[PDB]
Amino acid sequence: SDESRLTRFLVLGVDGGTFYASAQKHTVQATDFVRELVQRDAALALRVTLDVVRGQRAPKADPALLVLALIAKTAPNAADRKAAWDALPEVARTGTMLLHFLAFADALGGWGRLTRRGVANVYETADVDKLALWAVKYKARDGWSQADALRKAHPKTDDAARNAVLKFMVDGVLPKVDSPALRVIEGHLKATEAQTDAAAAALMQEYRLPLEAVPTHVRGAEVYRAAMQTNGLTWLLRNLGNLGRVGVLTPNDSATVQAVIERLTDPAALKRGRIHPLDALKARLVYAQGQGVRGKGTWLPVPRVVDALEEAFTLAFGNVQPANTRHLLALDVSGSMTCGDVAGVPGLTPNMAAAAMSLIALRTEPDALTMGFAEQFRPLGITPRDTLESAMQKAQSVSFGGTDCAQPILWAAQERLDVDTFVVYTDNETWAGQVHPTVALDQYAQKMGRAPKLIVVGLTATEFSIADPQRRDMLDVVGFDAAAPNVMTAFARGEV
Ligand SMILES: [Ca+2]
Repeated sequence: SDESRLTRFLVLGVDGGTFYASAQKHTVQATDFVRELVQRDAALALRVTLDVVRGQRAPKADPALLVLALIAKTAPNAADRKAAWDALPEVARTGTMLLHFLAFADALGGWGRLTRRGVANVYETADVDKLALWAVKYKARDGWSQADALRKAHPKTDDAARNAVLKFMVDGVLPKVDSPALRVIEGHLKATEAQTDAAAAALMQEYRLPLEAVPTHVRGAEVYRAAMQTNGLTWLLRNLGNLGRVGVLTPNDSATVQAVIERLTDPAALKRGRIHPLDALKARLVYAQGQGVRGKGTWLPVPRVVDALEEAFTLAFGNVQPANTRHLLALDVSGSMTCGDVAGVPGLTPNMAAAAMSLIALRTEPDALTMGFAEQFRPLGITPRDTLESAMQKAQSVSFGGTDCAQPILWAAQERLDVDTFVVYTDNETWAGQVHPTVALDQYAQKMGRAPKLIVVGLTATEFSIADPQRRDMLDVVGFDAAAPNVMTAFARGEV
C-alpha cells in the first residue's frame, strides 16, 4: 500500500524495514518509489505526510521536509504544488527546518511565483516572537541563511514590528520598535560582546537569554548558575557535567546539590518532560565520567547526584508509553555484550542497554518474557523486581550459543506461547541458523493463527540485514539512540 510504504519512509527515513538509530550519515534520500508516488498521486503523498507530521512519530523531520519539497516543486498538478506550499508553515516549524527544506527544494526548481509566495508565507505567518527567535537562533544552516531566503521571497507583514525584525534578519542593523522581541535581539547582540562571565550572566538575567547567547569563551559559573534557573529537566540532565566543570556543582556545596537532586527526582517534572528511563541512565553515565568528549574539561561527580539519577531512572518507568502487546525478548548473553558504548554513551554496554529495555518491557507491557541464547535457549528469569544490576547479571552467561534471530520464534511456536512482538537484543553479532526468521514467522502464524512481528536490535551495529524489505512484520534497528525505543513501540503497535 502506498500509504503504508510512504509512512514507513517518513518515520524511518528509509524505504525498508531498517531504523538507523544514528550517529552515522544516513541522510534521507528519496528513492524511486517515493518520486514515482509523488508523480502518480501527489495528493495522497501530501495527506500521508501531514498525517505523519501531526502524529509526531517521526524521530526526524527530514523525510517529511524532503517529501514536501518534492511535491511542492515537482508535483504535476498546480493544486498539489500549491497545497504543499500552504503546508510549509506547519511542517517547517523551526528556522532550521525551513532552511533544510530549502536545501531539498533548491535541487528541484527555481524561484517561480509559487516558490516566492510559499516561502514568504512562512515568514508572514510567524509572530514577532517566533521571528525574533529565528533571528538570533536559526540564522543559518550550512549554505542557506534566513537572509538568503528573505532576499528571494521578500515577505511583508501588516505590522511594523514584524517587518522590522525581517529587515534586521537581512541587514543585521538594530532598530528600536520594542515589542520586547527587539529586546531579545538587543540582548543577543550585546551578549556576543561579553568578555566576562559576569556581564554575560547579568545580560541573560536582564534579557531572559539562552546559554547559547553566551560565547563559549565566557561561560563560567555565573553563566551556568544562570542557565539552570531558566531551563527545564532535559537541559539539566545533559548539563550536569558542565556544572561540575564550571564549579557550580561540587561535593561540598550542599545547597545547589540538593536543589539539583530535587529537580532530578521530581515526579511531575519527569512526567511533563517525558523523561525516558534511558535518558536518566545516559545522564548518569555521562555525568559519572567526570570528563567529557573532545575539548571539554573535567569535573568532580557528586555521588548523591549520581544516586538521584538512579532514582530518576526508576521513576521514569511510569511515563513510558507501552506497545500494549505481548513481548518475548531474546537477549544475547555472550561476553562481548559487556563491551562497547551504546549510542556513544560511555559505559552504556549492550548488556546494560538490553537489561534496561528488558526491565522496561517487564514493567510496562501486558506481558513480557525474557529468554537468552545461553547453553541452550532458555529463560533468564529477569522480573520486574530485578534491578538494572541484577538483570545485567542474569543476562550474562559464560556458555552461550549463536545469536539466531529465528530461534525465539521457533521456540515460541514449539511451546505454543502467544507472542505479538519478538525483540532480539545483540551487540553486532547476529548469526544465521538453518532457518531464516522469515520462515520462522510464517510457521508461527501457521501454527498459532496470529502473525507476530520481529525487531532485531544491533545495539552497536553499523550494518546488518534480517528484515525482509518486502515484508511489513520486520524491523532492524541498527545502533541505538534516544529515538529508538519510541520507534520500536510505534512499530510493535503497527504504526510504522
Ligand atoms: Ca558475542
